[PDB]
Amino acid sequence: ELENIVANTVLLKAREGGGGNRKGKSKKWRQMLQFPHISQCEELRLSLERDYHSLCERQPIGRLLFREFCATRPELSRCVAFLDGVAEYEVTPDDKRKACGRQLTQNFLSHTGPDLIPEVPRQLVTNCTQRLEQGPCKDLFQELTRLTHEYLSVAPFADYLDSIYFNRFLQWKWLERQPVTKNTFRQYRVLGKGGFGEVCACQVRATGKMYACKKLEKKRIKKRKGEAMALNEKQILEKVNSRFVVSLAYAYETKDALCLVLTLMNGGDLKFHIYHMGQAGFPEARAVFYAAEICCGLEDLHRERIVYRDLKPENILLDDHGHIRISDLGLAVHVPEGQTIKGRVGTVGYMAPEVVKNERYTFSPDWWALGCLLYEMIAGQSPFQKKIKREEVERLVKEVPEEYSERFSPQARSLCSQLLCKDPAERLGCRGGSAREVKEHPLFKKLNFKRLGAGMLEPPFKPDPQAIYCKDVLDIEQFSTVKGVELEPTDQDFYQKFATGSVPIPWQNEMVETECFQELNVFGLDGSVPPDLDWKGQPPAPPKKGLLQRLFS
Ligand SMILES: NC(=O)c1cn([C@@H]2O[C@H](CO)[C@@H](O)[C@H]2O)c2ncnc(N)c12
Repeated sequence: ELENIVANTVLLKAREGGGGNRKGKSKKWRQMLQFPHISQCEELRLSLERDYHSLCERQPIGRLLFREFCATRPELSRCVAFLDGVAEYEVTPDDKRKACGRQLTQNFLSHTGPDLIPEVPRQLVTNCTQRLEQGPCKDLFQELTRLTHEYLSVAPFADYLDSIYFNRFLQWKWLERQPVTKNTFRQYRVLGKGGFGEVCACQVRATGKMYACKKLEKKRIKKRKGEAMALNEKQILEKVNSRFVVSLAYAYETKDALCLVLTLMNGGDLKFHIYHMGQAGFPEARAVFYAAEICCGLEDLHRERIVYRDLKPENILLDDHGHIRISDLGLAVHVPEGQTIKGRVGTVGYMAPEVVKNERYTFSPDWWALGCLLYEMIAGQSPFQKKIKREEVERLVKEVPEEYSERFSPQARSLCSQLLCKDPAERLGCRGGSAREVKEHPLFKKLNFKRLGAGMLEPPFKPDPQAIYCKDVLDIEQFSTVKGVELEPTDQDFYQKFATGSVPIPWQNEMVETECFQELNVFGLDGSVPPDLDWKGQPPAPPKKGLLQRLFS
């Protein structure tokens, strides 16, 4: 049991700060992130669609590079400042808002000073001054915002595309397109057993950022014919850019497995925190908070027409600051507009009635599971689970109503009840309010949801950073690595479909978070001090005074 203590101390060190000044970065990272030749970018230039929204808004490095570009020209720079102001303004609370709102009005709409855009209609200016002072609303400046973006997205965009800044962007992009492999990362101790493989911590060598690596063993996939499940979780996480769903940064392959590299949630899973963390369950305030986050998560997925179908403690995880994110989306699936889907899938205990009955549905099942979970967090026990068998529990779900203890408050009961209403058409969330009607339950008196979704609300429990919230290494399952299955050409075509490489938005973020972008992107400072002697070894006209003093006394 040296192995246990070893692996644990390693991981915690990586989580601490790698090896000194370089924050986990390999000593040869600059080499690893060496830009390519400009000629090496043309093929790529052509590939990239000229899309304002993609190149200047969605893609953080791309956005930075544009912003940086706009700094070179004051008429632009000031636009960017304006948009910045409004984005802040819109998230500034009621009492402080008008105070903040005037500063903008006075700065960017002074009728004596220079114009904001080349053609700003005067009538549109007077309206704001008026509309503001009486009732400062959230969509106050939408008129100007819209015009500003319409301005930038045409000429300044074109001018940028045709500037050095874009050449830089192309290079940055070239790097993200470079193939990802085993060798990109450092591996650490495993943190769990998935359906199809291990799930261990890991680190990007070049950048030192920590990720979780969900391994899916190539063989175990073919045996269980879970090709759909694997590609599905990928394609889904690839698309979802939610604050409450583990984001995917890389998809690659090895000899033995396909990997998904995912946000690393150091606070561990809610299953651990409910059971193996002192007395079972959480206080009300706490249980509620998570239910509210998990709710926002579901809102996020649903809004992208995705039903999750596997909410449960195992698959909710906690981050460094004690916030949560949904995970394991193998069972998730898209729900086309105006349609319904049937699929008897999930975990025994958390599948709602209509799923168990093998009926058609849209999003009902998730709101059920939120109920189950919100129950389980207060109660300290699954509402339908000592070992029991499958058929018994399903009966328990389909017919018997839930059984409460006295930990539940008055309103705490009603919510779980309404979520565990067995009639899906009458269930909370499914009546025709979506998340809104669940958010509006009085149990969430105290939480401003607008803020929670912006991650501005502090949770009631910050994890201990020095703690590792899961089992030790040898105290973990390991199913029979079954032989009797050869990998064949048909599988290679699929692996090609899966092993995409680095996910743009996350990847780009990684570089900015690890100061790799700033450190490497900038150009003109290093080795720029105009030199003491010209090429032929003679001083300039006139010579540098610091050399003369150094050459004599
Ligand atoms: N796929 C994932 O997102 C993760 C799975 N685990 C662990 O592996 C188990 C598999 O559900 C969980 O209970 C966690 O202990 C994780 N641990 C930390 N961060 C993550 N992103 C995951």
